[PDB]
Amino acid sequence: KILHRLLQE
Amino acid sequence: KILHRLLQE
Amino acid sequence: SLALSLTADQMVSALLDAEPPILYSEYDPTRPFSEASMMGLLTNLADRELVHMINWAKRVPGFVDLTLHDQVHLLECAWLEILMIGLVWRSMEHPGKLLFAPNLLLDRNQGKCVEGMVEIFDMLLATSSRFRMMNLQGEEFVCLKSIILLNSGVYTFSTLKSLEEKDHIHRVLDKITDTLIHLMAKAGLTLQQQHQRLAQLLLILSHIRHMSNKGMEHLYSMKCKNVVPLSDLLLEMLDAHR
Amino acid sequence: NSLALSLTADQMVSALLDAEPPILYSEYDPFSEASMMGLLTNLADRELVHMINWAKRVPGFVDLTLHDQVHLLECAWLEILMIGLVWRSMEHPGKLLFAPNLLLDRNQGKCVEGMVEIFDMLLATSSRFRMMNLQGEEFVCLKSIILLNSGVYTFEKDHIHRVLDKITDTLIHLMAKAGLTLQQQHQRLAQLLLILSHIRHMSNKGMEHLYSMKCKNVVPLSDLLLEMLDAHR
Ligand SMILES: CCCCOC(=O)c1ccc(O)cc1
Ligand SMILES: CCCCOC(=O)c1ccc(O)cc1
Repeated sequence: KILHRLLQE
Repeated sequence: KILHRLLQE
Repeated sequence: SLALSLTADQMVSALLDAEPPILYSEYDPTRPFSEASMMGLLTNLADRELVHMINWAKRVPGFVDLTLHDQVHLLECAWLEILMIGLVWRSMEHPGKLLFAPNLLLDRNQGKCVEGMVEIFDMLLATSSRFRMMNLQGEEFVCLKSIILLNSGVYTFSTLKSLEEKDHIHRVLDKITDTLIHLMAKAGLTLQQQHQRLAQLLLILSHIRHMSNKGMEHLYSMKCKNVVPLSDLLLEMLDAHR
Repeated sequence: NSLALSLTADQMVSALLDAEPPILYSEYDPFSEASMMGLLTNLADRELVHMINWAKRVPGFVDLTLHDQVHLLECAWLEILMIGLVWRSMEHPGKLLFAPNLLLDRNQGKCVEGMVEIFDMLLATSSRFRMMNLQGEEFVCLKSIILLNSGVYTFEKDHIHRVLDKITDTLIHLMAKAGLTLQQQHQRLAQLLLILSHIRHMSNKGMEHLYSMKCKNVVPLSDLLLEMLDAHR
């Protein structure tokens, strides 16, 4: 999910 | 409204 | 008004005195149940509880001070939250179960019966667990239930007149806050603990609002599916929410 | 052990004040359903990127597992957008300040179907905040409380609850600091927290509206906004 990636970025 | 009634009675 | 003249102890007394009864369902462990009967038990029960709730509301300090139109509005907004909090309160001593009625204790499993009622069940159980974790007291419970009645529709109400209606509610609300604090102080909580617990209790109201909203949509869904019977009062309450 | 719990009230306030995201602008084009909703979802999408980076800076939040961080934001995102909107609109009675260059009123809500109702709720919350003289420091505590609280029961938990208590302590701290009596402190705490119930209600209604709007395939929605929406099933 995009949120997962953004939370990690 | 039933509710309106019951609130009076 | 008598409402704003009540001491904390008198307020607790009033609220405790006004508690409605616990009703029985029509559940029969020998009878087979479908989705449309299990749910029918719950809606039959809710309908009967509503009648008692209306009469309980009249005994909540401040409530009959309001115009009839405003009483109607508050109950239309809050009814399902009030049913839900009572259910969670009854279910406190039954981990993993919802005590809809003394003869109707339900498991998450049995809750899958209705299409999608599972999520709501889980939310109610989480709340019950939360009440257990906090060791919610009956005195605190009646305060919260009256808060819901007074608070939930207060921001969805004409004139600078109908604004004073809203202001009386805020005064009563503050009085119930005072009562909660008084209860906690007598329970020996430090001031820091009092404030923390007050917040913890009030934040639960947000989760109750959420559950009510979710239940309201499942209710509307059931209506349209026209497979499970819904009473005229319940139908009218539903419609108030559109 | 989380660093959040060791912070003093002043450090908590400053951390939150410092994490605040910026006020974004909408289009500089000086209203249909498609055009209004297009601006709002565009704005929302941009605000979400900032919110995700704001949340990582709320003390205690990064101490949670990624999965829990996702859960909380998924549950709370619309509530957070809404309280921010309400806060921005506070000094503008009768108007919603979506952006400095997008300051709307009830009348324009009529243009989108099922929008004026949400608009009226937002406006009343804004008025309520204004009449309470809500302070920026109280606002940031309230907003972080929403982030941590909204999804907490659909769940570590103790951690979230300990941090929630810390934010309560911080609120009271601010109210004592502003000179409020004991009784005024607890009454004000209650008043503010009860508004969070109304914010939940507005979010629930906004989510329904967004869903119907999605189904009506009227305005395109970013993959991000669609994922945030889909999380509410
Ligand atoms: C839409 C229904 C969700 C589950 O709750 C109930 O049906 C219900 C019925 C009576 C109560 O006292 C509480 C909940
Ligand atoms: C779905 C009705 C409008 C809900 O609010 C918004 O879409 C919105 C967008 C950006 C904000 O900062 C706040 C709310």
